[PDB]
Amino acid sequence: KXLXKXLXLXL
Amino acid sequence: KXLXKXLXLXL
Amino acid sequence: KXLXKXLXLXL
Amino acid sequence: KXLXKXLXLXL
Amino acid sequence: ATQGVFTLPANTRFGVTAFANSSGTQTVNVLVNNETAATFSGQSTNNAVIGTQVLNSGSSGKVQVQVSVNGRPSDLVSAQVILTNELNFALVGSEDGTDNDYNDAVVVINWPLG
Amino acid sequence: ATQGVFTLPANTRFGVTAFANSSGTQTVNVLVNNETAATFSGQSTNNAVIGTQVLNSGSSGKVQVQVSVNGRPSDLVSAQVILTNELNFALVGSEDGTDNDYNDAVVVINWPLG
Amino acid sequence: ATQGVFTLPANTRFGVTAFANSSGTQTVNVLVNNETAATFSGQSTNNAVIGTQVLNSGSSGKVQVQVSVNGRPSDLVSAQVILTNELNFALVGSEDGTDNDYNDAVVVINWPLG
Amino acid sequence: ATQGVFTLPANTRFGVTAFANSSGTQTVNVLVNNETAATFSGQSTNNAVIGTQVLNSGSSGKVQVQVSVNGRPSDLVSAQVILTNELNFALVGSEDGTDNDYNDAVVVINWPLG
Ligand SMILES: *C(=O)C[C@@H]1O[C@@H](C)[C@@H](O)[C@@H](O)[C@@H]1O
Ligand SMILES: *C(=O)C[C@@H]1O[C@@H](C)[C@@H](O)[C@@H](O)[C@@H]1O
Ligand SMILES: *C(=O)C[C@@H]1O[C@@H](C)[C@@H](O)[C@@H](O)[C@@H]1O
Ligand SMILES: *C(=O)C[C@@H]1O[C@@H](C)[C@@H](O)[C@@H](O)[C@@H]1O
Ligand SMILES: [Ca+2]
Ligand SMILES: [Ca+2]
Ligand SMILES: [Ca+2]
Ligand SMILES: [Ca+2]
Ligand SMILES: [Ca+2]
Ligand SMILES: [Ca+2]
Ligand SMILES: [Ca+2]
Ligand SMILES: [Ca+2]
Repeated sequence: KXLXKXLXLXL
Repeated sequence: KXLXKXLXLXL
Repeated sequence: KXLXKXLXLXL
Repeated sequence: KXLXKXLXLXL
Repeated sequence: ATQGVFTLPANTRFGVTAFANSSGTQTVNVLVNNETAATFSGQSTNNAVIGTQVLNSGSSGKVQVQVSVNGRPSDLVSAQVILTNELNFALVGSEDGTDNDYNDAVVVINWPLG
Repeated sequence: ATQGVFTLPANTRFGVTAFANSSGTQTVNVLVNNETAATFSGQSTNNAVIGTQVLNSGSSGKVQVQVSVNGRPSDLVSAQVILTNELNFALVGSEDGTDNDYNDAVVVINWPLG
Repeated sequence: ATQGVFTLPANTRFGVTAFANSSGTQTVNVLVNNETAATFSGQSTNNAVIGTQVLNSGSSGKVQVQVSVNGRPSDLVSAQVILTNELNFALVGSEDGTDNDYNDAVVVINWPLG
Repeated sequence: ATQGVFTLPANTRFGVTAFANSSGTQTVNVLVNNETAATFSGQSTNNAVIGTQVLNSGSSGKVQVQVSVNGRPSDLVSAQVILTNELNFALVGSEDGTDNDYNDAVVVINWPLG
């Protein structure tokens, strides 16, 4: 979706 | 297709 | 282990 | 054979 | 060996798509936990998509593909392939006659979605 | 390593089908002998088929799948699988962002047809 | 469907390797153009390499893997996978009994070599 | 995309086997849960088995294959294939140079064992 959205960091 | 038709014999 | 399939022929 | 990638550095 | 049965991760959405390549009408049954979840039926000799759906693998994750032509089960071949430890394909081919091209119905299952 | 390039048997009909799973619009270019033979473009987060066609592998048999989103190439993963020495799948996944699900465009190539 | 038969490129060196996971002694025959090119034999329940050999596919490229235990043919599963359009694996599993783990003899064929 | 990383079932014995096809000495590290479980090393241009070992996937199931030549990491290609929903192969090829045959070290992981 873009910035801030479900990036894939696992935080 | 059925009988007689491209059976797969290689004849 | 053992013979495998085909044991227990018969009754 | 030889060193591989990264030969021919420079000019 | 059994073919056309795949264990997916539980409760996971997956795509199932069926292609047809035969003079016979292909009927594809997709079972999830041994119950029909989608049914496709169509005829094509040109690789037409006779059906494509999003399903959920449910509590068991068991997905089974069945293919039949005029009520008789086709012989199946299948395998699962995983790319970069993440992208999954479960693949099925089927043969309804004698020429053994195994494309008469082709079924592709893919996950994850979204 | 190079991904998304497959050597098919020459002059052979094959199916190519593209699925989309991303907020971004996927553009899929299918090259045969280094020339565009089909172009797909669509958007879906639900595994929609954005395109499916029958192509001919031509004199060279070289088929290449390219995927881009807003003009930028996606990272590809690919493999070919052959069942019963006859039924061929060439498989492509692609990633357009950061989550590495590699499903943003999924491309399935299958042969033989008919 | 037929399993354990693979078409390799002609006159190409390939590796064939067999692993054993069974109480029964495994005999693996590798046929090239219907001639016996290699016979492996061994017993292991710990995946021992019971044989590995470089062979040549000959003019036809036809390679067939047969597996037997005490003279009884095993049920085979197989597929071929190609990575980056270059690296080939032909894979065979086999079942000599009732538990359907299909690992009793596992055979891996790989090419190219060198 | 990441290559050479596979998720195995937890606490499961698996086989890992490495073949060499290169003028360069191949070093293969097999990591389980980021710990070095095995190191293979050898040189062959004839597909020699430079190592084979039974290992355990541990509580996490995370297995990573690394390949290096004289300290330099090789480029990896990989995939996982599952036959009859039971028999698993995790496959790795690697390129240490310029010819892109990706066979310089070939690694096969298989499970279940026994
Ligand atoms: C956002 O643009 C990223 C993008 O779309 C998401 C819905 C998800 O499919 C993600 O995998 C994709 O890269
Ligand atoms: C005839 O019914 C056989 C059948 O249809 C052919 C056109 C071809 O697709 C063949 O593979 C299929 O079994
Ligand atoms: C007995 O011969 C059966 C046989 O050996 C077992 C130890 C186990 O490996 C089983 O899978 C195999 O068929
Ligand atoms: C030289 O080190 C290159 C190397 O060894 C060659 C004999 C050949 O196997 C090549 O593929 C490999 O990269
Ligand atoms: Ca057919
Ligand atoms: Ca057909
Ligand atoms: Ca993505
Ligand atoms: Ca996505
Ligand atoms: Ca068994
Ligand atoms: Ca066994
Ligand atoms: Ca090389
Ligand atoms: Ca090499």
